[PDB]
Amino acid sequence: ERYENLFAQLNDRREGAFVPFVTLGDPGIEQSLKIIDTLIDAGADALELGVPFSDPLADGPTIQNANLRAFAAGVTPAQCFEMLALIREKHPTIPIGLLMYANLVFNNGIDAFYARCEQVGVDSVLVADVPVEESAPFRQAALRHNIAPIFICPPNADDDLLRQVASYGRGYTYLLSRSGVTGAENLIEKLKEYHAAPALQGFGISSPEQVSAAVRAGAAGAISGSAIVKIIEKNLASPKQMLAELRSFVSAMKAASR
Amino acid sequence: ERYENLFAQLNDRREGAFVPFVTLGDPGIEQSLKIIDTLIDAGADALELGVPFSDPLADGPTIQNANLRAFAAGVTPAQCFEMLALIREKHPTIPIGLLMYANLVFNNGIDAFYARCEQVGVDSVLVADVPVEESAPFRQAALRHNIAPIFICPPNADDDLLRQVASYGRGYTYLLSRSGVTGAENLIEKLKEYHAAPALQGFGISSPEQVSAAVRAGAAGAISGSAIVKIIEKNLASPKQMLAELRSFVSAMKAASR
Amino acid sequence: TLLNPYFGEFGGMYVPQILMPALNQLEEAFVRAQKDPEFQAQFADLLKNYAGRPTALTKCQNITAGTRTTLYLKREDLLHGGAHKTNQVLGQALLAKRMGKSEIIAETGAGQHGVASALASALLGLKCRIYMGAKDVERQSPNVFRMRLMGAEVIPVHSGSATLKDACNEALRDWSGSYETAHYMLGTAAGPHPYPTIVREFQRMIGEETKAQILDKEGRLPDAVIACVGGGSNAIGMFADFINDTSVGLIGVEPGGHGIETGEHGAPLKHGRVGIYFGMKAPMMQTADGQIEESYSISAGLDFPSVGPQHAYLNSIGRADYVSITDDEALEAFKTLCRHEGIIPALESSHALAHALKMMREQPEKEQLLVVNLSGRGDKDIFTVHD
Amino acid sequence: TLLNPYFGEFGGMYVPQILMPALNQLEEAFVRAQKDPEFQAQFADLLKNYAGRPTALTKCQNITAGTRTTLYLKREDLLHGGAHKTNQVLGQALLAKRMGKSEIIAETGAGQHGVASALASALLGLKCRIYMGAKDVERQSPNVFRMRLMGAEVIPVHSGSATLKDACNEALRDWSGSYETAHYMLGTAAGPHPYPTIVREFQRMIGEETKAQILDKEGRLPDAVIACVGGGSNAIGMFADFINDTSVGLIGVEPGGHGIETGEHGAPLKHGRVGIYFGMKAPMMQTADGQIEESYSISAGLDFPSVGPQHAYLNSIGRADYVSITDDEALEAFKTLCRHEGIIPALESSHALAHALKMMREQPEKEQLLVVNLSGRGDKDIFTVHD
Ligand SMILES: O=P(O)(O)OCCCc1c[nH]c2ccc(F)cc12
Ligand SMILES: O=P(O)(O)OCCCc1c[nH]c2ccc(F)cc12
Ligand code: NA
Ligand code: NA
Repeated sequence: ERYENLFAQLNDRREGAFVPFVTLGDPGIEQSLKIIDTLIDAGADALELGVPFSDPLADGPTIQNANLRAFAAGVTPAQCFEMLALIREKHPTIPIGLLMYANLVFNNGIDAFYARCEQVGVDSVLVADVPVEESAPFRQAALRHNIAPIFICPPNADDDLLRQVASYGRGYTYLLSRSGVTGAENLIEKLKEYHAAPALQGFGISSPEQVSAAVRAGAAGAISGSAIVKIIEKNLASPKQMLAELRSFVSAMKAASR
Repeated sequence: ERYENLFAQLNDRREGAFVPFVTLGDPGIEQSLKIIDTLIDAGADALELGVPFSDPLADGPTIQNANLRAFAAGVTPAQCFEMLALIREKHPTIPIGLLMYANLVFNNGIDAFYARCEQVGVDSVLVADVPVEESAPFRQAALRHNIAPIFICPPNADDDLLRQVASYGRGYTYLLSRSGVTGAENLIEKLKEYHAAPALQGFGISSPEQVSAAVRAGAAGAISGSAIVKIIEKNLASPKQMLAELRSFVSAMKAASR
Repeated sequence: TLLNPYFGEFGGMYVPQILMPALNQLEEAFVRAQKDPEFQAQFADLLKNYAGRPTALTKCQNITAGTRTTLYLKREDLLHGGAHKTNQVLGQALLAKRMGKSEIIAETGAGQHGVASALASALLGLKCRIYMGAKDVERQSPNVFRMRLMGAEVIPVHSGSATLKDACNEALRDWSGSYETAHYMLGTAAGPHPYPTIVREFQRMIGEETKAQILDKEGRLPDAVIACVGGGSNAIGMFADFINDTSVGLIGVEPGGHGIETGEHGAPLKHGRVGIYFGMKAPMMQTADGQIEESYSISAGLDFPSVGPQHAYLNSIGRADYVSITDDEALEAFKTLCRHEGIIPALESSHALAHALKMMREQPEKEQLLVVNLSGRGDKDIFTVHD
Repeated sequence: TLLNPYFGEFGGMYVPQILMPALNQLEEAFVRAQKDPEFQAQFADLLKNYAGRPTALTKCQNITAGTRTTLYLKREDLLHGGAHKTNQVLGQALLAKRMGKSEIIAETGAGQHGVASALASALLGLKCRIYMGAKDVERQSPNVFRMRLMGAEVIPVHSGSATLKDACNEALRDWSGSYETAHYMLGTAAGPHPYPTIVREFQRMIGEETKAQILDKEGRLPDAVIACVGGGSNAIGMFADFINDTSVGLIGVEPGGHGIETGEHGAPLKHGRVGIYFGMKAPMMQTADGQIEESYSISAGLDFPSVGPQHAYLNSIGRADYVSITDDEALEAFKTLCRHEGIIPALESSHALAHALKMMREQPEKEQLLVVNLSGRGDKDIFTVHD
């Protein structure tokens, strides 16, 4: 519903959505909250949050480092849900999607994980290592708790995959810009035909021009993570320059979205 | 002939023979000559000389060290024959036997080695690693050059070996006191019955009492090497004490021979 | 999929969507290959004329004196390469070519699977890059040189804990973008389907030879076949042909490390919790939070933080039993085999031996015909066992 | 003696008289054993079920591409122990027991014969002491630990040059006083009769398997069989069964070290003078004075300062040819086999490989069926070849 409204206002006002991604707790709980508030303040249409996992097999170095940075801060899944509740409390309307790894949601029990998401006010959950063929238990728990089960549509997607992700997903469909893993250093048609949730393009998006291209291609917006996390990385010793730089990138990216 | 006479005088005067053994060139050419003159002066009835070989498989540590000491002095086979000629020049009657290793006599040609022995005035040659079954070429060359081919009679000698060594040997028969190798730290009947050259007992003889035992057992004398070489070893830094000690041991040993 | 990716509730294909087509193509290739006589012939030929199959089945002479235990050792330590790992990499390499793949990706903990991949790669003309925990690379220079010597690119991983699990991740990441021309040569009977099935099928000649060999030498099936279990390839390779022979006990031995109660072990099957990682649903070493942990053991090759799905399943239905052996027990079995049989066993296989010794010593009057899978030779462990 | 101790003018028994009864008893035991079916069965069984015979005959696939040379490798590197040395120590150990001997004496240069003696000793219940040049012990810690690990007493020799030859001497000295209960397990086809004959007979299964294997795979005998020659055991083991097949060339390769003209080599057969040492009449490395010298080579296992009598004899009558391979050539053949066939060869065997590569490269259009005897695996040489 939160995603629905976001896409209503967006398209209605002929605008593309810009969704930044960052790891919760990176580089520290307090700094993380500030970072997110700055993202939103700077023009973020939605948030894609990752919870520190020990073996992020779908992430490139940039993100891997973020997780390590997070772990270094003592951040845990329980602490992530706390930040999530606090974030939702300050921003009632912004859509919040979770980038998870299967074991973190399977740990305490699949249903229980989605119940906690619902309780905290999370809108969607994309489980990186759970393909459509192994998603049954995950989407059912999501639906049961009003959580949007996010699915990935890769470049090598055949028609069969296309129909499944269009029929199982909600909120938005994650359009993989390419193969490989997350790294800033790197279908829309059929999806629409099949009534798939608005597509958001991800992986390698770092150029404000890429956003216009995405929305131009027919995507409803774009997700950018490594690009954002790098800014955090470089200005790691100057919290102030971190937010300033963060603010400028997003505005440029968001700007290029309309 | 030299051995013959020695045994004539000896037995005639009811006396046992004492034969010291040392390595030529140990610890140095000049010291060696002095050592030998002292041995003779001290009462040695005959001499058993060894020429430095690289792989003395029949010798224990004491002698092995002597050879190493010799090699350290730059002593060679050619230099040994020089000392031999010089020694014979000072002592015309004393019998001189050579303790050799097969390769040293085979090197320049077997016959040639015995010709050189004859030329230098050597009386006998015992080749440590040449058993009676492989001695043909060695005794023939010896006979041809008037050199006494010395053979070893071990404890495990059967009647067959006994008849061969009695029939092939000359000068004296080397009676092995035991098995193993040369080390101070350690049949006469049948031999006589077969007309074997006077037997000399060797290996482990270091006690003046052992000499009386040997001659008492029916042996014509005893050879002692490690015992003598040790004296050289210990007094290596005091040439004077070396000769003094050397002199005393031999006199005691010789004394115990009558 | 053509084959069932689950063993009871264990198994599956929990990998990013992008990699599913690759897995499906791999399963297709495997299924056809299995029915391809030219493929079987080629595989067999390599196993026999190049690897050294069939390996011997040695009856221990001194080790069991004074007891009623008859111990036999399946000699995989006599396989070209020094371990059982060679069997399957040969088959996977042929499969790669069957699929037209030109490069090979592999992960290795102790280095044995790395070396095996490099050698099969060099022989079959495939470019080969190996991922190794930066930590392991430094503790396994020998196997490293061996790998390079054979022309393989050994890439150390510093991400995470820089150990096996972190190497497994880099392999999948790499494969994620290269499944195109590269093939992922997984080292054990774990990971996403069809690897657990492919690896077992390419290691099953172990149990088949053993069965034929013991029937020949003893006229009856053993009472039990024992094997160490790091990830499960050697164990399942030995078990496979005996599963339907219910009279035959199957015993898997996980590393007990400093001891279970100590927490420092590598026995997830019996002391871990089911989780989802490395593309599969299976028991593993993880925190209460769901974070993945490392397995500990004196032997580097038994450090896979999880276990193969078919083992977790064989256990649940009670067909196979799993036990653990501590560092010291394995060390003692290592010394005992050297001194009494003149065979230096890998520290990994020592765990299997140690248990067989326990079964024998504990009930010396018990008449039993045991077969231990000597997965490898311990030349590699000479120094460690030296200190 | 029952058998002729000479090969033409080479051979004999040049040992102190005290040791002749021991040699004569050894020859007697051997002769009867050879006619004893229970002995053959026992030996065969150990070779097959414990050592791993028969070893494979691997056709090289990539190494010879572009030439008309077909190269096969006799895989003795796949023998339990890592080298061909295992074959004969098993037989000598059985012989010892046949004679009622309870202890075993052995000499070792690189350590391979030491390890092989220790393992056969441990297996057959014999006390075992190994003599090793104090110099070698220090350069071969791995093989040393292995030996001790297996319960053998490794005695380093500091006498002389403290190398192989000095170890061989201590063994004879020791045996001189202990032939009583101890047996001297000589490591190569040299020394006093009947060792050159016994060792060849206990290593002859190599050529017999090769002949049967190539006839099977190629339908014809090879054009030549090549083998490195340190002392001659592996070479004669391979040659034996082919001697009467005059169409088959026998090529022995001695280490050329830094090069013949350099003086720093280990090729006495072709560049040494006949002498008498180690109980035999044969060519050797000696000064003009008749002092015995050491053989030099990048590979420690080819440093025996002499050669086996039957090789010096086969050469003189023109039945076999002997060549030399330099350090660098052997090193290049080592790297080439690793990278193209995924087999790490012993630096010793590399000399044989190097020559086969030379025959091929020099006349690439020449059609030839060559068989190289891969006497051992090079795990032991990994570090040295590393530097
Ligand atoms: O800008 P980039 O390329 O870092 O994209 C990040 C996209 C969000 C993102 C972060 N981690 C992931 C793991 C799996 C996945 F499917 C998506 C993501
Ligand atoms: O005192 P002892 O034990 O060192 O004996 C020395 C006897 C003379 C001797 C010296 N080296 C030898 C090598 C072989 C051999 F038959 C005798 C000797
Ligand atoms: Na494990
Ligand atoms: Na030699």
